[PDB]
Amino acid sequence: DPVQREIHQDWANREYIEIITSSIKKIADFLNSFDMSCRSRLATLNEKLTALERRIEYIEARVTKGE
Amino acid sequence: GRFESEDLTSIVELDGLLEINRMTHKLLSRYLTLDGFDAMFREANHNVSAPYGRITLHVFWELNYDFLPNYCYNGSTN
Repeated sequence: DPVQREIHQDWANREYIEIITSSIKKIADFLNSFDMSCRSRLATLNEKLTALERRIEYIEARVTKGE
Repeated sequence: GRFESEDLTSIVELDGLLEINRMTHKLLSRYLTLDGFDAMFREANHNVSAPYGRITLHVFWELNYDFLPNYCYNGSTN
């Protein structure tokens, strides 16, 4: 009786735990995919910025004198 | 560089070769971010910080040393 009772309570206790640990894993996964998604945007921003930098250096060279 | 080592008649080849380079640029630009083709060309032609490119200068060089003194005009065929 005290054992049967403890076992029923253990199932409930472990399910709750499984629910929490499961959520902690969804947070961890978001963090990863969010990290990757931001890595792509940063690279894209870096790509465009670099091109704009080069373009400005080019235009300046057309409007200025040389050494 | 090829044009600078040939006579004036080789300018037609230069133009065709440049057009192939322009096409190559277009094909590559679909996946990569490259300097504008015109910017690339002017830099190679040394026509960015200078008024006359290498092509123009070589055209004149050839006129002076080859075309004027060595060529005969045929008015009927032009």
